[PDB]
Amino acid sequence: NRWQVMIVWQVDRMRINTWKRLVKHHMYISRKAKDWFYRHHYESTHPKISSEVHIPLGDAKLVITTYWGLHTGLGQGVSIEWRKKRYSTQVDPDLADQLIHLHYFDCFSESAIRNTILGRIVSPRCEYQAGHNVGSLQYLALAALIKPIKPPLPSVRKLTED
Amino acid sequence: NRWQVMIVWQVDRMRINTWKRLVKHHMYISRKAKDWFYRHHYESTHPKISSEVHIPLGDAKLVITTYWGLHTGLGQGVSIEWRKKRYSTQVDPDLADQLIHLHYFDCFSESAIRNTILGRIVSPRCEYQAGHNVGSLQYLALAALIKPIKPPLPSVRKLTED
Amino acid sequence: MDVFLMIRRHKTTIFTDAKESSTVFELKRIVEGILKRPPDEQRLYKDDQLLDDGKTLGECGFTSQTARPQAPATVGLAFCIEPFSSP
Amino acid sequence: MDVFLMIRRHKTTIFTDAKESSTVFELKRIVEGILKRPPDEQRLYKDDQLLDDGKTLGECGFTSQTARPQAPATVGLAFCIEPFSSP
Amino acid sequence: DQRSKFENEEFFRKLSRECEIKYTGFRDRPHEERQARFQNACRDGRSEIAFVATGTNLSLQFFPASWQGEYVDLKVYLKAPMILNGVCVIWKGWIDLQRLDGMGCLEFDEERAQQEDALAQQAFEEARRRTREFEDRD
Amino acid sequence: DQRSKFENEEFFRKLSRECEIKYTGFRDRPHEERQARFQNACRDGRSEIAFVATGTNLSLQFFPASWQGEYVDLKVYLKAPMILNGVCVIWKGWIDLQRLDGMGCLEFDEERAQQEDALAQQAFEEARRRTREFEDRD
Amino acid sequence: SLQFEDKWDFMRPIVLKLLRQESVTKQQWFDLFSDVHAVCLWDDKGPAKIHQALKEDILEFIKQAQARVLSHQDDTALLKAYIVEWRKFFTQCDILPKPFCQLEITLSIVRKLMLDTWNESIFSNIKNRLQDSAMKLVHAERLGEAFDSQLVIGVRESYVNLCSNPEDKLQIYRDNFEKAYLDSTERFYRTQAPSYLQQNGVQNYMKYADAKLKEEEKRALRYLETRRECNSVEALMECCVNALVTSFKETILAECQGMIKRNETEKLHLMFSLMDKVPNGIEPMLKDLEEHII
Amino acid sequence: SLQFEDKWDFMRPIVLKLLRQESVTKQQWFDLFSDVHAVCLWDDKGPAKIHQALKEDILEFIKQAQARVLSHQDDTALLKAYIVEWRKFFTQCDILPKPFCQLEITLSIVRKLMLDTWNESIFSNIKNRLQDSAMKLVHAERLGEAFDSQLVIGVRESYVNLCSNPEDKLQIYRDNFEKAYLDSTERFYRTQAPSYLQQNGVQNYMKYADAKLKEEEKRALRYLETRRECNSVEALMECCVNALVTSFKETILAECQGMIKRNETEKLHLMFSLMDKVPNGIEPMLKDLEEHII
Amino acid sequence: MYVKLISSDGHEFIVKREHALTSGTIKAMLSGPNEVNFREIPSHVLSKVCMYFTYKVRYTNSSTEIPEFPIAPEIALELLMAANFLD
Amino acid sequence: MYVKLISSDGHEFIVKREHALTSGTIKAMLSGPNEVNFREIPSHVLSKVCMYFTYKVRYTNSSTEIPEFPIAPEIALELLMAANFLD
Ligand SMILES: [Zn+2]
Ligand SMILES: [Zn+2]
Repeated sequence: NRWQVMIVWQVDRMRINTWKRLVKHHMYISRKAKDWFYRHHYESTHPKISSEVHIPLGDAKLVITTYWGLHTGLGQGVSIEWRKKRYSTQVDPDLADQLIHLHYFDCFSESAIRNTILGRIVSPRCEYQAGHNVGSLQYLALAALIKPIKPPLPSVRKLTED
Repeated sequence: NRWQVMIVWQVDRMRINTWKRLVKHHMYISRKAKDWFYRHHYESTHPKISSEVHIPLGDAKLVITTYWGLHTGLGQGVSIEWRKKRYSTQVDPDLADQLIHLHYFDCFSESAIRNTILGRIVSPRCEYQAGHNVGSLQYLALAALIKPIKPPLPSVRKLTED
Repeated sequence: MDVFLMIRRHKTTIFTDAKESSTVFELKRIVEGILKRPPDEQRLYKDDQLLDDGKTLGECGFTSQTARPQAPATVGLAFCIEPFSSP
Repeated sequence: MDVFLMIRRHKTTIFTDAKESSTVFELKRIVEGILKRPPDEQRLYKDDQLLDDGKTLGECGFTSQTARPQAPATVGLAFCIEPFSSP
Repeated sequence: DQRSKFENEEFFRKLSRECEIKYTGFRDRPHEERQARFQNACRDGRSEIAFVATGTNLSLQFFPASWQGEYVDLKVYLKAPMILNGVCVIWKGWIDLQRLDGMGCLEFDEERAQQEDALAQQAFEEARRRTREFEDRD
Repeated sequence: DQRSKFENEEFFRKLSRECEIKYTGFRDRPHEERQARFQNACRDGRSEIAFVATGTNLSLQFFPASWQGEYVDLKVYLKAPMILNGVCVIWKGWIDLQRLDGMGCLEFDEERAQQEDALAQQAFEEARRRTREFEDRD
Repeated sequence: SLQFEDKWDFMRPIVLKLLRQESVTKQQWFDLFSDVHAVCLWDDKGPAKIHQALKEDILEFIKQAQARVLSHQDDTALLKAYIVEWRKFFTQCDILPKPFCQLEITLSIVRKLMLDTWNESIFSNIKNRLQDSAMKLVHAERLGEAFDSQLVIGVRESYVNLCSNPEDKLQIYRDNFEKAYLDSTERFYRTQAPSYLQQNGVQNYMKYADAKLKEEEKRALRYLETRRECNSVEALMECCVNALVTSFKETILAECQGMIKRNETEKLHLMFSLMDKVPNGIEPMLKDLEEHII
Repeated sequence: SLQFEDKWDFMRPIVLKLLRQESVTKQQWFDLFSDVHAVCLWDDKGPAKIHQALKEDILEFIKQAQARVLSHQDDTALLKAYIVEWRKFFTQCDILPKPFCQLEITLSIVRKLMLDTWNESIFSNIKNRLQDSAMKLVHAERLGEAFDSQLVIGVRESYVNLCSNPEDKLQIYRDNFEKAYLDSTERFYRTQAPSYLQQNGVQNYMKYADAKLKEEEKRALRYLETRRECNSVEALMECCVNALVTSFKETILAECQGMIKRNETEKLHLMFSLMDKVPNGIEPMLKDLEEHII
Repeated sequence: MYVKLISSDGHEFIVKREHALTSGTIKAMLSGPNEVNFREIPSHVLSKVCMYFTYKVRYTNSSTEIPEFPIAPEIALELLMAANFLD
Repeated sequence: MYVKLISSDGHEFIVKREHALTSGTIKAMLSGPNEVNFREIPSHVLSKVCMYFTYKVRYTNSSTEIPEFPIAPEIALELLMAANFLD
């Protein structure tokens, strides 16, 4: 009997349906997520794959998979992966968020330190606060000086919780 | 740096040269070992293989390999194998002797128990005493009743000792 | 590694297992308890010393080299010894 | 999990590590021995209790909740306390 | 690198503490038929089974290889090869029948560490180490 | 069968007792250069090295694979895949430098146990179990 | 000194007592052991004489038992006599071959001798009658009239054990009686299910189907062989499901939307149980669930 | 408030003191750290002005050092002046780039600047002279006249470090001076070995060969680079063995039979050690051993 | 749990159960219709038979070095007869 | 083995060596030609800098849950300046 093992995080149906709503809203209505992909369940013959939110992280891609009939999760599950050319690895929620923030949502630039030190304005900001899991003391200080979306940004640490 | 691991038993030159003498004598002069083979070192380009006494144990074959330049064994070594169609396994001396006795050497035949119980003669005997590494009580009793070659038989438990 | 000992109780010839550092107390309770013989109303009679009376580790911890499987020693018990058959 | 404490010796502000169940004896020997300050001719003055005199595990085993990396408690030492600079 | 990440990183420190695992499932149903379903699902590869690790939502899950497009073991053997957090690991947490409880621990996967792709592993490590803040040039 | 032979047969009982091993070699020669030769032989695959297991003549030995016609590891790593006595085993006995001493133990090779040929293993087991005495028909 | 003829006179009564299911004693049993060993050893032709005497006694007792069994012309009386006689004979065949271990070693042939003799004596002539009687009894039992399960269990185990073909232990049994069982069960569900569905209702049909599935499972566990489960129980309840739930999957999917918009817990447990059985039944209810989502 | 011109006047003396291998103080060093950071931050063009001032001072000091070095027309005096000046300059280049960490981060470029300036200043013009003089010194040393090893070591490390080509760290060094070293050593052994073999004898030749092999190994460890050992030491003693023992393998195999019939322990150790070096040297001595066996 | 092996004269050679099941005939004898009677096997043979049972059950896996079983030729033929019956 | 970080006023913020090497400028400053002088960094920012050094060196691998670093905006700009210099 063949068998493949995949780590999953049980998640209440609320979190997963609100995550689906947020992703579909940001991808199409907003412009922050106009680069992602989406695979529903009818194009995935796997008996449990309910949805897949594909994140093209440049050369590699992050893939978040949601499950239908987990045993009392009706009970759903989520599993986060970093697939790159037949090399797939599991990834914890914090690292998944960190890798997501590396490309998509804008963040303080390199010229955002001397500008605030000398009192000038700061042009870019960091809307993905959740993408920063400890950071350099410059980050902490700058975020305190510049304390940070009406339709919330899609994060994978809000989801896997509970 | 590639590497293959082979368990070996350090053996004094004496034992190995006397074993070579016995094998070559039995194979050619005697008739007990007219079924074995022999591979010297000039047909074995391996830098340490000095000799190989090949034993065709029916479908499979036992191979005993002697080494030239072991580090202070000038110091030789021996390694016993059971090779069968690209499936080779290491074998301890006692089991090697037991497998050797299974085909070549002689043993009290199945009809060698009732004959001695009722006082009749026993036609076959067991010249390979060393090939019986504990046995059934019938063996022990029969060997005591029938207590067992001028040029000694080639055994692999006399060799690896010391 | 332990030493195997056996009981020669008159007509009985109990064959059993003993540990190398067994005590007389644990020897009497179960090892010779096959015939339902508790230490009450009984005393072991190992050779002439009779293993003293019991609760002694000086001799009960017998070496495994004196009693080899081929000829393990005897202990004996009562509250005589039957001679084995001769050829 | 341990609790990190610092020493406030007049002008000195030793920052070091402490274990959750450390005793005063081992705290004095080495942890505050950076400035070559053996327990002789010295007494710790933790708050007003001064950690008694020493060799006490009741309070020296301070919880890791009270003192945290962002805001760890002070100990202090002498044989005063300098005020930190103000914005 | 991966050989050293085991002894420093805290995810595997909190995972490889000989953790307790428990099969989740039809707990609403009785214990007897729950055991029967566990047995007749573990024996064959035509179902799914999970193990909740006794307290969190971090649960392993086995789906049959026919559902998709070093091998696994399912007697009381639960071998699991998986590259958790970019570093290859092996999970040998057995389960106990008649109680629906068991144990669990993680071990390093040396074979894949010496045989998996090195350029991909280096790319993942580089992408994991760096930080987005103060990166884009302005 | 092989999974059970470990815990009953005595060869691996006397082998897998965390035995002490010592590299034999040029002990006649000065230790300093003995250690130097050990280092410059262990680093590269152009020599041979042995380990005598501290007391017997049962010594492992490593040869370059070019001398012939799961992989081996030689830092302080001495992985050894070999089918000892017909049952697959793995030897992870490290060595300590600057002392020419180390430890050693055997572990089961599950991968080859699930991947090696089954008919050949059965043939070897049948040939090993039987006895020659009272066999030939008379 | 020791010969077959010198001791076979004492040997025979204990052999007959063991054969004919009579009371025996341990001491006589051990004396029989020693005697058979001594005769096998000393007499040159002792083993052969022992074998021929054993085969003669086996044939005589088998003929007597067969003559007794064929006396009952009534089918049910013949069935009950056959099951009683076979149970006692099989207990003996489990007990009998132990004494002749020396005979077996020198040349179990005794168990095969008993099984083949009984087979060629009675089974080869009444296998069809036993089969049809077994199906009649099992279909009466499924109708609601509980009967003696031991009869059908013994019929099945005689089928599995008395298979003369040595290629597979249960070949004839599995490829005759097991397939007859599947066909019979399938025809019973085909006859029964539509009437209940049309008359009693919908949720009544589901609860009755669950109860009958549980009953069929327990009857497969008890009646049908479970020592090896060689494609027997799996085939049985697979045919049960493909005759009931795969059969009425159209009705199930029709009521799936009603369940989705009504949230029936028992129906939910039912469809959760029945996704696995249907090869592609997941898509109806999961698409209904997404229609709820959409 | 803070600008490059407002503090570069104080900055320059400490930069020159660090550059010219003069005594310095920790407090001034930390003040220099704070000043360079503040100037890098506040002044908009501060980093660029710092970089251009640094390059100007580097070029001036490099020109001064080059003018000093070229003063000594004598080859040996130029050698000693160059090695002393390079040692002090390399110590400075190891120490100097640490202060300008903020400058490096905003745009080590300082270490590369020093290395390239010194290279294009002095090495590009006297590399051949340094190479030939190093070979002269090393061959005088091998003749028996011990000299200052630090000179040749510094020449080698300047070759490895001042390589302008960024494809490999030691490419110019390894494929000029290392190969020159191999050729020189090979010609020295070619000139020396046959004379000693013909004059002193046979066992004398073996013991001298062992002693010279040990000496060559120790001189490869000390003189020749050992930080990376990029095909340098292995090539060196490989050429030594293929110029001595692989060269006279015919004499070695001729005397192998004499050893076998005479049992020389030192010769035994020598051939045992030299089996591994020779690709196929095992067969002569082992065939002689079997001739003893046969 | 022991098995009582009554010899010809009446000596009981009670042996641990796991040792006795090394012989096929004993296994087949106990099954069906403790107590076992050996009228043809007397003391000077059954004693050595059970003793060999213990020796074999313990020295069957020890591949290092198994000592031989020294038995006198005065009882050797009867011992072969017993080993032909039991084993 | 500690490093003595003298602040502007004169406060010593002596910290364990392994914590201080998390900042590149400290590593480059100690090398070449303990004692380190911070005239532009006074107490109310250097204290938080060393405290963050401890907090970061300990809560850098604990992937479970890392608490945030609450620092007041009254010192936040000077803390950014210090983090631009040291870190
Ligand atoms: Zn950000
Ligand atoms: Zn034999």
